[PDB]
Amino acid sequence: QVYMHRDMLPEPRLDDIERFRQEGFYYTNMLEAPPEIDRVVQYTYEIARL
Amino acid sequence: FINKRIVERVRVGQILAVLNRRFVAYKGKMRIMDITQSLKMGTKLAAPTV
Repeated sequence: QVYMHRDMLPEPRLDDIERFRQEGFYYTNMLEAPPEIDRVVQYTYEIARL
Repeated sequence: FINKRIVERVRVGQILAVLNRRFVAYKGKMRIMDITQSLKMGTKLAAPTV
């Protein structure tokens, strides 16, 4: 289950520096749930060559 | 007796009266290459054929 999708890194704002420091902000490429099957396109070798 | 016009007495008004052949020529930028040596067993083409 490896997918390719265009996503952008978050750019959080610094409302209060101490309050932002208090929470452990972090970013992942792990997917909580796989995408919907009606929004994915399957490629094999044959269609790529075609 | 020949029945072919090998030598003809013509007046000088019709020196260029033999221009009745259509010729074509590729331009200087084009290249002419032979591909008969590319028929080898290892070659596989992307789009399959019947």
